[PDB]
Amino acid sequence: GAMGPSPNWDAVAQCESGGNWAANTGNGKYGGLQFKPATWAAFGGVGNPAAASREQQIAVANRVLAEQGLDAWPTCGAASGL
Repeated sequence: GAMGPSPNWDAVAQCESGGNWAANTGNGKYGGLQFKPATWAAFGGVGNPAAASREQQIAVANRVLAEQGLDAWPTCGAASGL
């Protein structure tokens, strides 16, 4: 660190998906967050993060951090920004 870099929800999508918010890789993962479908089942399991825009997803994802834990995501986590 030097000064303090601003939190980046978009960059964290390129940390968990490393490509697309839709995650068109078929890894059973949605909202560019490598977040297990069995976990998303808490919010219905529905393709909500597949249809929800980047920022719309980050909103549901922000609450889903409390649902499963911040620890569910690796070193990458826009909740802290890094």
